Amino acid sequence: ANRFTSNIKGLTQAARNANDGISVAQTTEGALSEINNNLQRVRELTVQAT
Amino acid sequence: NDNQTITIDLKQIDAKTLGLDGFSVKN
Repeated sequence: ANRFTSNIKGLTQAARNANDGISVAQTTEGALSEINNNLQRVRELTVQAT
Repeated sequence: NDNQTITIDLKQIDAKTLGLDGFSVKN
């Protein structure tokens, strides 16, 4: 039972760490969206400039 | 994309480039 308690507490804490990893990717992905939109407008401008 | 162009041509049209440079009908 004592070994089980370590796994129960360990896995529960591990799941909390996994939730943090999802947040990191979402925040990084969110910033990339505006970078994409800025690149899209720049491409349109070059078509009008050439 | 790039290099996607249609070329418009413009020719100099004036008296010099039409043969009418000095066109006179009197002495």
